[PDB]
Amino acid sequence: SVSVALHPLVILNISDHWIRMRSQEGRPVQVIGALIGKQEGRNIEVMNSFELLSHTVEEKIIIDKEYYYTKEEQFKQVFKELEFLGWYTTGGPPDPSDIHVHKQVCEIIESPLFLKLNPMTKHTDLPVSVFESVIDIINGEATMLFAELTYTLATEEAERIGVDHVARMTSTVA
Amino acid sequence: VDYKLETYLKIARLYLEDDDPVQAEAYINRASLLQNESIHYKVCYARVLDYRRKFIEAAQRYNELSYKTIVHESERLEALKHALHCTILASAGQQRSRMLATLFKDERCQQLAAYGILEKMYLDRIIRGNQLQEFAAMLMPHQKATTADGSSILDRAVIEHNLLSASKLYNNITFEELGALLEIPAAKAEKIASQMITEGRMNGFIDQIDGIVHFETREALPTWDKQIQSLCFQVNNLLEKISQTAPEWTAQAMEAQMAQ
Amino acid sequence: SIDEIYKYDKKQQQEILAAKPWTKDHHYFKYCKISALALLKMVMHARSGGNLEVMGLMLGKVDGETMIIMDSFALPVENAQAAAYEYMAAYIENAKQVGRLENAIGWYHSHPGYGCWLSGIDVSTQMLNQQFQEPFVAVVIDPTRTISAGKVNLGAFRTYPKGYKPPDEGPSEYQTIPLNKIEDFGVHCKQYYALEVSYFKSSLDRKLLELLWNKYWVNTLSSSSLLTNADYTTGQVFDLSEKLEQSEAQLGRGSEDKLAKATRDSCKTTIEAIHGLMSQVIKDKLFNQINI
Ligand SMILES: CC(C)n1nc(C(F)F)cc1C(=O)Nc1ccc([C@H]2[C@@H](O)CCCc3cncn32)c(-c2ccccc2)c1
Ligand SMILES: [Zn+2]
Repeated sequence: SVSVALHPLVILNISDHWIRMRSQEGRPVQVIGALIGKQEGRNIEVMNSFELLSHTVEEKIIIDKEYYYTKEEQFKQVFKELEFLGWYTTGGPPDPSDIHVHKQVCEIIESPLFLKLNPMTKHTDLPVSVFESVIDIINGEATMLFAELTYTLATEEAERIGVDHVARMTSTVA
Repeated sequence: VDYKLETYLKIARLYLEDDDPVQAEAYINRASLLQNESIHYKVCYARVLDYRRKFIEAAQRYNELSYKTIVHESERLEALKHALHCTILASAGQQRSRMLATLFKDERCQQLAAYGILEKMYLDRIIRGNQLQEFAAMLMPHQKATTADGSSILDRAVIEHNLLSASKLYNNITFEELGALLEIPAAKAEKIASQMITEGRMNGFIDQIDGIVHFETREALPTWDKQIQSLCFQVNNLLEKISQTAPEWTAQAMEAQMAQ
Repeated sequence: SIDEIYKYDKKQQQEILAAKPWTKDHHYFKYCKISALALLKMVMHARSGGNLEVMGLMLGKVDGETMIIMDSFALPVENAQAAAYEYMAAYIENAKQVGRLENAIGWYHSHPGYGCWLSGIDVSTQMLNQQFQEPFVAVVIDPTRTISAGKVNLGAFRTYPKGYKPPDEGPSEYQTIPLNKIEDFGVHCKQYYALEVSYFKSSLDRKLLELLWNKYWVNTLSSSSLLTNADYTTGQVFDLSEKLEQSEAQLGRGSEDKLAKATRDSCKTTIEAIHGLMSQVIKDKLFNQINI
């Protein structure tokens, strides 16, 4: 069980991706992306996030791996220290489609995380939920399930100032 | 068709049981060319890799073969046992860390006698003498790789792990207590600590006259900030639990009343 | 319909580009609007750069007299032509098929510790860019003063064409430029003009930020800014002492009244220090003085 730290920039990236796709296509649509960051020992820290390209065949989502590797080389050109960590999507509780996509993603990295945002929520809590994949044996068959992890918010001074400026949006002691 | 492959596998396993691994590996490599033309081949390859002091590959192979549903439950547990044993005494690295994490996430690992050592290695705990004694008792003789002059690899790795894990409990420690906690002579404890600090494995320094090795300092003002953050985290979690275990009642009524 | 700014129509953009009004007037673009995500991306990239300079591009569109910036990406720069343009073209091609339809609208780069202004090289670069690809804008960020002052230091400038002499009309707010960059700020100060900068965000972004504040106040209450910037204050004190020496030399004889400028810099540094101290005093009153 790892301990995950989240950055508000990732949440802003996911929300902007959802808003852009919904406005462009005219109706709300689930988005699928990727996360990058840094892992120290057993502590994971998710820093940034880039969109991913996928297709729908029959009723299943297939992730374009060639585009993923192209974008991986592109971001490795700039952010040398950052590494692939997992994927994200928008929705409610995990569904078998998320299981299929996680099985697809696991071929890239051994133990990816799964972040899910809920854009249509009613409660007063942040709808970000972080899961990890756990393999299990049931009736002699090998399945996988999601175990939720508790996440925090990373502390960066410039990030805090920027998020504060965005949240407020309009003497010196005062 | 498969008679030749079966005979090759039988010869390889007989040679492996005869402690003659060179011919067994050669035969396995030769038969791997014809293997793809068509379960026991993976077992033989994992055993061969285990016999060649290549432990991380054997552990990975055993774990990936532990998920085969066409295999009995007992044999799957035995493969998990082999993977755990190869992981614990594998060379230190990032791949070993990922293997330890994968094994820790596995529930079936909780019914083995080496699970305690897996928990202690993954979570950075102190492994005492008796646990390592039982682990060496359950190990097979080819696993115990020792140099001619001595200095068992497993014992040295366990001592390094103990000293690193003791770096996270103590602000500073004397040589006598460090030698009593690693169960080694104090001079050897000083030598190991100095070697470990020199290569950059640890952060700390040694005061020889006082006989004290000092780990990370943990200054005052950053500690104050971290304690403030933890206290506010406690407040937030307590409010969350109160609000989610007892709605209406105090929670929302007092929230509104405070708002009003 | 706050989200209507996110809807992109290509026909209107082509019509505006083919009917360019900025080729007649010169003080045309006077408003810059930046998305919240783009601003945060620039701030994080500049902070991750460290004490060095980092540069990237700025995608967006135009709307009347407004330059709208939606996203950003970081150029490698370990390079003017070659590598930078290869990265720009490849990134635009990659991002065009995932939903990002806008094209480049500017370039941004950081000015760590010496304000937000355009040097001679930046003015030449902006002139070159506006000669060929128009419209364009240059955003300069000070990632170090942002932490010290608790305010986002950002400035969007646009460069006057060569041979054009505007008649005065410069407010020119005071900037504490270090001593070794005062001469560069003087020669090239009337070759560009600043655009007023505003920020915008969507509805989901607003809701998410409101829900995030319920748990993000802990980091505000445990900041302790007096330790995060201790070398910046030392550099400021060194520069202020040099400026004091120059003002004393001017006094012994006989900028204009360099003593006033040195006093202003000293006041700024001292006020930042006192703010950092009073934050810790408030924390001590709240948490440590509950002695039971
Ligand atoms: C949009 C960019 C890629 N660009 N296009 C064209 C044009 F030829 F097309 C030309 C350009 C272009 O590289 N400009 C430029 C000029 C100078 C610097 C550095 C330079 O002085 C040395 C550092 C000191 C400095 C302080 N302020 C700018 N600098 C940079 C630059 C900024 C940040 C990081 C790395 C480089 C970019
Ligand atoms: Zn510059």
